[PDB]
Amino acid sequence: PVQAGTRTFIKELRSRVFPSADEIIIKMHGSQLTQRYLEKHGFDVPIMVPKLDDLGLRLPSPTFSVMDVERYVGGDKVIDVIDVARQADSKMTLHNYVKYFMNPNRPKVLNVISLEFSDTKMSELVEVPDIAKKLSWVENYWPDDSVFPKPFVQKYCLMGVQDSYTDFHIDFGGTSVWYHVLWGEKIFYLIKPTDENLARYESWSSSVTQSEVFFGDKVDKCYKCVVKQGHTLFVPTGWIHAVLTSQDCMAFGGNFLHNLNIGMQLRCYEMEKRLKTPDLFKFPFFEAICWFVAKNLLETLKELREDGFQPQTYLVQGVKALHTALKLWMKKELVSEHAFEIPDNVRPGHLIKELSKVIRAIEEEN
Ligand SMILES: [Fe+2]
Ligand SMILES: [Fe+2]
Repeated sequence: PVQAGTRTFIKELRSRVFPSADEIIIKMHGSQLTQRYLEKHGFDVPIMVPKLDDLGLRLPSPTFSVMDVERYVGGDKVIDVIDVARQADSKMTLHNYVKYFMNPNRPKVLNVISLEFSDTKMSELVEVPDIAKKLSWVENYWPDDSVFPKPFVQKYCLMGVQDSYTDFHIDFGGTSVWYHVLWGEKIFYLIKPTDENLARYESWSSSVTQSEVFFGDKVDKCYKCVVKQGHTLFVPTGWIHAVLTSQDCMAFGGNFLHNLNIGMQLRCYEMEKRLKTPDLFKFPFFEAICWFVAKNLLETLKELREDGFQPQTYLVQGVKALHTALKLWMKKELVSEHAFEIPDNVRPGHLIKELSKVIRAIEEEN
C-alpha cells in the first residue's frame, strides 16, 4: 500500500498528468475581481490573478526569507509542523524549523501550514487582498462589543520544503481562501464540491484506509493547478483540495466566510462536526458569527420587502439555509451544546421567527 506523503506516493503524484485546472478556473486582472462581479457571476470556481496589480495585496519583497520570518515573529513561538511522510502533526520552535529549513541536508520532509501572524510584528508587513476584506464576514459583521474573541484567520505564513504534501481537505468552516506564493512553487489538486464528491469525501474521511487511498481517484475529475511565484489563487466554498510543494516555498494566505454560498458554508460546517475535525478549533465561534450575520441579512430583506423589491436569488437561498441551521441548533435536545455561542445582543427565538416569516412572505409573494 502506498502511504500518502511518502517518496513513493510523490513519484506517482508527480508523474500523473491530471486534467488542467484551466478547464474550470477563471483568470482575471486584480481590478476585475470585485464584490460586484462575484454577485453577478457567482464565486463557484477558483479564480487566478497572475499579477498582484490592483488586488490591494501588500507584502514583503521576493527576497523575504525564513530567517526574516523568525525575526518578525520570534523563534521562540511554538508552531505546528507536519511530518509529511507520516502525515502527522508535530510541534517545533519557529527557531528550529528555520534551522531545519536552512540545513542543506534535510533528514525529513517537514511542512508549516498553520502559522497565523496577525498577532505579531510581521503583521504590519502584510495587507490582505481587498476582495477578501470586502467579502469577509468577520470584517463586516463582527461587533466591537462581543464577549467572543475575534477570530484571526486572515494572515497565515506558509513554509514548506520540496515534496511537502497536504492531503485532500475542505478548509475549516467552509471558508474560502486567498493564497499567494512569494517564491517557490505550489501545485493544487482541486475537486468540485458536487453532492457526489462531498458524500464520497466524507466517506473517505471516515475510513481507516484514508492514508492509502488517493482521494483524487474516487471522483470524475481532479484538477491540477500550478501556482507560481507572484500568482494569487482564490478558492471558493467547499472545494476539496490537496497541495504539493513542488519546490522550497514561502506563501501567504487567508480564510474568510461570506454571503455568496451560505448554504455550502453551513453544509461544510455540519460535515466537520460529524467528522469531529480538529480544524473547527480555528474558527471556534462559527455559530456566533452566523447569528450576527442573520441579523444583518434580516435587516436587508426587511428593507427590500417594505419597499416592494424582490431580493436576489442567492440571498434568499442563503437566508433560507441560515434559518434551517439556526432552528436546528435551538432544538430542545441539542440547544445545550449551542447556547454558549448565542451573542448577548440577539434574541434567538425571535430572530428565528422574523426570519421564518420574511422567508414565507417572499415565498408567497412569488
Ligand atoms: Fe486548504
Ligand atoms: Fe470571515
